[PDB]
Amino acid sequence: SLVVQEQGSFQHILRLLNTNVDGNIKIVYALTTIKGVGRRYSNLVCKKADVDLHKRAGELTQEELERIVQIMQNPTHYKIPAWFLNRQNDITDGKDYHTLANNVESKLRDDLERLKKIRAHRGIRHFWGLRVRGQHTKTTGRRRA
Amino acid sequence: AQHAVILDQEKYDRILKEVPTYRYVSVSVLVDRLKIGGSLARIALRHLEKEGIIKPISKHSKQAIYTRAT
Amino acid sequence: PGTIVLYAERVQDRGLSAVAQAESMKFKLLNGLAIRRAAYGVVRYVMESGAKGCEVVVSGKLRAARAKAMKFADGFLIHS
Amino acid sequence: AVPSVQTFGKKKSATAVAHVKAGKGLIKVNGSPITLVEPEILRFKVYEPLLLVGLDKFSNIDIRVRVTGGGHVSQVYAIRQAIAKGLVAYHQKYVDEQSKNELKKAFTSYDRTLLIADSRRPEPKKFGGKGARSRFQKSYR
Amino acid sequence: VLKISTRKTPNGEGSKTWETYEMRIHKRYIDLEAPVQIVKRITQITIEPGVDVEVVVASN
Amino acid sequence: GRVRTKTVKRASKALIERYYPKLTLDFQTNKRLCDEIATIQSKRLRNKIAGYTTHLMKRIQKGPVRG
Amino acid sequence: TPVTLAKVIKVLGRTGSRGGVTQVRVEFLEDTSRTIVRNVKGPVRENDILVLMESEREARRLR
Amino acid sequence: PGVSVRDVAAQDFINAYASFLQRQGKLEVPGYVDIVKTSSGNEMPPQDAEGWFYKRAASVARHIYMRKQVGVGKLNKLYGGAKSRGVRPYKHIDASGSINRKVLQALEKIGIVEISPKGGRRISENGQRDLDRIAAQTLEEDE
Amino acid sequence: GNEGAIRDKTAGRRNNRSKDVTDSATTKKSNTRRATDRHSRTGKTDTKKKVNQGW
Amino acid sequence: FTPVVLATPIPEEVQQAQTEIKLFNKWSFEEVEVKDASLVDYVQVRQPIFVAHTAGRYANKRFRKAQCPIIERLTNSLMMNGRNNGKKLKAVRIIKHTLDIINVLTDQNPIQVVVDAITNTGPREDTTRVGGGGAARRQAVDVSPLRRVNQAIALLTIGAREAAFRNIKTIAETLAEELINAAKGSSTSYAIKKKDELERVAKSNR
RNA sequence: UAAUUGCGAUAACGAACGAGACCUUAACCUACUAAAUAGUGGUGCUAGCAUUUGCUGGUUAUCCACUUCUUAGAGGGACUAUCGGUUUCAAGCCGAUGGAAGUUUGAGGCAAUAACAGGUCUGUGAUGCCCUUAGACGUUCUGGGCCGCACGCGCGCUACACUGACGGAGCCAGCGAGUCUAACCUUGGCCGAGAGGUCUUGGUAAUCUUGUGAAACUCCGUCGUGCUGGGGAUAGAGCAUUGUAAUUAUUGCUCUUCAACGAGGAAUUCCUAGUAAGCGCAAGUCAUCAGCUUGCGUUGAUUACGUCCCUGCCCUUUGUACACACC
Ligand SMILES: [Mg+2]
Ligand SMILES: [Mg+2]
Ligand SMILES: [Mg+2]
Ligand SMILES: [Mg+2]
Ligand SMILES: [Mg+2]
Ligand SMILES: [Mg+2]
Ligand SMILES: [Mg+2]
Ligand SMILES: [Mg+2]
Ligand SMILES: [Mg+2]
Ligand SMILES: [Mg+2]
Ligand SMILES: [Mg+2]
Ligand SMILES: [Mg+2]
Ligand SMILES: [Mg+2]
Ligand SMILES: [Mg+2]
Ligand SMILES: [Mg+2]
Ligand SMILES: [Mg+2]
Ligand SMILES: [Mg+2]
Ligand SMILES: [Mg+2]
Ligand SMILES: [Mg+2]
Ligand SMILES: [Mg+2]
Ligand SMILES: [Mg+2]
Ligand SMILES: [Mg+2]
Ligand SMILES: [Mg+2]
Ligand SMILES: [Mg+2]
Ligand SMILES: [Mg+2]
Ligand SMILES: [Mg+2]
Ligand SMILES: [Mg+2]
Ligand SMILES: [Mg+2]
Ligand SMILES: [Mg+2]
Ligand SMILES: [Mg+2]
Ligand SMILES: [Mg+2]
Ligand SMILES: [Mg+2]
Ligand SMILES: [Mg+2]
Repeated sequence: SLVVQEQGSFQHILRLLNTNVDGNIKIVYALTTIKGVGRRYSNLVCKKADVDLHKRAGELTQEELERIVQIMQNPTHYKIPAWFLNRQNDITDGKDYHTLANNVESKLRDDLERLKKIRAHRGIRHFWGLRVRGQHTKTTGRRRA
Repeated sequence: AQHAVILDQEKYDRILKEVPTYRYVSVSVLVDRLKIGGSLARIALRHLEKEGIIKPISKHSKQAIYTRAT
Repeated sequence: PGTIVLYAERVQDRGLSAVAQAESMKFKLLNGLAIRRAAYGVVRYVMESGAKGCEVVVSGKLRAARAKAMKFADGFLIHS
Repeated sequence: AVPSVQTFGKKKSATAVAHVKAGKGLIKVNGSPITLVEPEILRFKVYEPLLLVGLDKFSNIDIRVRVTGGGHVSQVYAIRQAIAKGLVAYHQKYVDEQSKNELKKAFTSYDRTLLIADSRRPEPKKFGGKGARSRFQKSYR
Repeated sequence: VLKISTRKTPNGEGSKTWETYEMRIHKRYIDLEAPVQIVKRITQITIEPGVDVEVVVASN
Repeated sequence: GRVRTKTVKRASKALIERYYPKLTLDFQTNKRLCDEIATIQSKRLRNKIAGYTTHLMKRIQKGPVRG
Repeated sequence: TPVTLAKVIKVLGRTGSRGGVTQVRVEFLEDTSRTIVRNVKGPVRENDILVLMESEREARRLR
Repeated sequence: PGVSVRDVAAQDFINAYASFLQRQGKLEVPGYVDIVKTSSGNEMPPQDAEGWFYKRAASVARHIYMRKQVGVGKLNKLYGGAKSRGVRPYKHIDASGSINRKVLQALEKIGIVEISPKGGRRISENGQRDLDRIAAQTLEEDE
Repeated sequence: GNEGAIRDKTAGRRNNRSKDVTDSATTKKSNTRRATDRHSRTGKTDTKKKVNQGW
Repeated sequence: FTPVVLATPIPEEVQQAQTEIKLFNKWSFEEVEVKDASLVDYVQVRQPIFVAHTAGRYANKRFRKAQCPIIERLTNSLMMNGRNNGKKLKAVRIIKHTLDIINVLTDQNPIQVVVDAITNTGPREDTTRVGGGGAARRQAVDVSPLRRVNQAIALLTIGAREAAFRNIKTIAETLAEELINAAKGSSTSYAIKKKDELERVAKSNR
């Protein structure tokens, strides 16, 4: 690309969505150390934010970071498809969320709880510390808990 | 993490005054000179060829190779 | 009807006919013969019908509980 | 009708046919120049005959080749074989014997089979292993 | 060539031996320009057990 | 291992025994001979025979051979 | 250091329990007219050249 | 001398034509570009981000020039590769028919290819024209 | 029913994990009988007359 | 060299070196000699070659392996460790690169340097596990030339690969490093070490 | 010698089963007979680029000729040929040249005598005897189960990356198979991010799917040694396909979650040339489901060409109180 320069400008390590993000990684991937931002999500969000992915987490204006967040937590508004999203069709309000960061933990809790509370086999199965997607349990996973 | 991902002006000048005697320069050599990781070191490869020192004698992905200018 | 037709047809000497000679043993034994008489006879008759050689095996069980087999060959055969 | 021969070349299952006629000196493969080819590392393998026998040689002749079958390396060996075989087939009907035999000489000498087809071929797998010789795996008990 | 590939055993025991049968199917065609008489003659006869003879017509 | 079976060696014996003039340390013609002069059922076996009878001749030429 | 070169002149056979060793008579080069028997480690034919590391000493059997 | 594209090596051609279609500004880029993948058999989207639709455009075009006719199916089969089914063996998989079909419709509206009889898409005569032209251009940089 | 199954402690994984494993888990083939294979148990025997009548 | 051309034309350096000398990727086969008597006969060099690829029938007979051009033997031995089995195009290119690299450092026909690290790595003598009774001593043996070349190639590429594993230096670079350190023997190469040690124990047990 | 395959020795001589021969498939035929269900050259109709001829296509018949390539009938071909080393100058073995081919030409099919309480009564309307036979052990219908999970063992798939992953682009196989009283193989057109949908279509097939444009692979980029962009287990949400039925999730897709695994102890499998290994495909099963098999082609090595050390087995000699034969 090009031999670059800058000064004190870029500060290593920076904190968004209640987590931490290393500088000196290629930004797209920096965003990944947040919960709920697989490489795709990050990629598209960054493209939508109008950022140079060739940049590290390193550079990036404060502004830029702000936009990045805004879109990250309002995908549907900044035309991101919705099949791109980890939580479409809630199951109560039925909206589509892309649940992020410290909140995806909650949402997992929530769902598992709903299953348990309703006595559904999947729930019981979870509660029992077993595999739920129907795999044979004779042979695999014995290192286990 | 362990370093060489930016440019620290002193580093740039370092690159300009350290790259003769390097009969061999490549992605690997630049890293080995305790600096630039294979991202920005590739840029260094493109940009010493901006004009000067490095003489392109081999071609591609993975392998690059240059020699001191004459 | 009539788009299919059957004809019988005597066979030129049943003597070189594995299938005929098997059925013949079946009948000899079933018609209450002896064992060696039946077999040796079939064989001597196949031979007599001008064969190069022939062999009759009887396997299974006769009269005693335990099973047995018997080869009854004459003439010449090739196997491979 | 001008002077012209056809030949072919064969490595594994690939086969490469050559049409070698009187021309102003082309050397094309399927429909591109023999300079393209790529495999690329292997490129010289197909130049190989021309340089073994002097680049001139092809000035009274047009050359075209088309390979189907085999795979990438497979096709390179076939096309080169077809080309050298070609050139010799042509000196045999139009030029004189001594010339042809001088060409067979310089190919056959250095060689890489150029005139003669490699007989190596697949051996069939047999039940009890993923390969032909490879047997599966046993534990005893 | 029609291959059928089966275990030899009727059960399961024994090293797993496989066996493979074939029925070879040979097909041919001869194109002929003639009148009705010769086709009918030639094709009612030339009859043969095992050989499947089919006569078509036309150009479509 | 290329060792000739009985039937082959036996046949070379008998042929050389009874057709030594005709036959000639050349396989190519001893072959054709074998065709015209004896009755075999496979090309292969006939060749094998000729080639061995050719060998046997080729060495009789320089002193006798037992059998 | 004193290298000594010897030419294989005769292949004797395989020794060693496993049988991968080969006994050979070699005529050394810098002054023939003298033969020694060594034991190989690789595949060997008539006229190859061994570097006897030590010039005088020779073996026979091998279990 | 006279020219075709067959006289020009794959890459520098298709990149020449990439840069061209790019420059041009006439095209059609669906819009879902950048937000899209190229095949279910893939992990990440293309790295060319702005562009690559031009890259595939070029590629597709040259592929159609070099033969009679081709459809969306054949391109999906072409542009597709191995998908890691994770921990279970790899299997070839076809690429997306949208990307391709849309690409065809694009080059067609730009008159560089045309619905063929027989089926599929035949290179346009004006496609012949323009492709032979930039081919020539690419050998001209090399002079 | 399902209320039962989730409410039942003495169930689920942790509980098993904490139990010792029996030794017949890590057992061996068994075999039982083989050097009797040639030794007929029927205790019956045939007899030269019956065999000679048969064969 | 007298240029010539026809319809579809043939590039300059191409025509040039092609018809003239019969040299490598583009390195000299003339000159280039085997600095250890013996080993000649088991290190090829002439007939000369364009690239180290060949539909070679070098196996079907006990010794004809010898006749295969050395450089191609090296590249061959490159293409192993399961993942890489087959994959000769990979290997070949790795060699072209390697030779360019080696050339950069200290000149020499790099194919001459290769020839040297091969000469300089085969164990002049070694050992085998003779019985002699349960507690098996070790009978010193003098090893064949063929085994010496073989094992030299084996060692060189192994060490080069093991080095190259899990670091930024690329196969051709570390292969060239091993080649160079070995060509004029310097106990900083995995190869030279292993040779020196084999012969250390082989002395130690005679 | 692969071989009781041969030579030779010889109270033996000369033979037959089995090995070999035979058969099938892979290799070679500018020799034979041919082909719009295979293709080549010429010609017309015609596109583009150069223009000086030229170069690259279109056109199941616009005609003419051909059989190199493809098809399959008939032949021919090789007999370890020629020469030379070696051997009791025997059968043979080795090297060189020639050769499509010289390891039984490569690979299979067939395959004697005898043995086993090997497996199969759960393939059979093969079958003895025993059991059972209307509150059935006959049969069918609904629903569950063979998948259940502290854990021991086997075959496997995918990995630990830089001879790499990702992304463009290049772009090449062979063996198969497909719908009648039916819904099978499916091109093409549109719609759809995808999976898929929808309208038409060719094929009972060298004719159509299909040149099955397969994957490894090649090239130009991105990443840069960081459990990393290696790896993709586990899990959440949504969308479709087969099916009367998908919950314990048939399968397919999208987003998200991102485990162990940093080359694997003692041990142990397989393998000698287009082989090993890598790589995909078709066929079987099949409504739907291949991480399995059976075949297939693509890319294509390193190392022996030896021995009896381990193991296994055959053979002599020898002992036997065994012969239902060391169970
Ligand atoms: Mg993430
Ligand atoms: Mg027989
Ligand atoms: Mg295979
Ligand atoms: Mg593809
Ligand atoms: Mg691709
Ligand atoms: Mg045998
Ligand atoms: Mg003119
Ligand atoms: Mg004109
Ligand atoms: Mg023909
Ligand atoms: Mg030869
Ligand atoms: Mg055969
Ligand atoms: Mg049964
Ligand atoms: Mg019963
Ligand atoms: Mg059944
Ligand atoms: Mg029956
Ligand atoms: Mg019952
Ligand atoms: Mg089961
Ligand atoms: Mg087990
Ligand atoms: Mg098994
Ligand atoms: Mg790729
Ligand atoms: Mg949609
Ligand atoms: Mg129809
Ligand atoms: Mg095909
Ligand atoms: Mg790690
Ligand atoms: Mg991945
Ligand atoms: Mg279910
Ligand atoms: Mg269950
Ligand atoms: Mg990761
Ligand atoms: Mg390992
Ligand atoms: Mg199922
Ligand atoms: Mg299937
Ligand atoms: Mg199964
Ligand atoms: Mg006694």
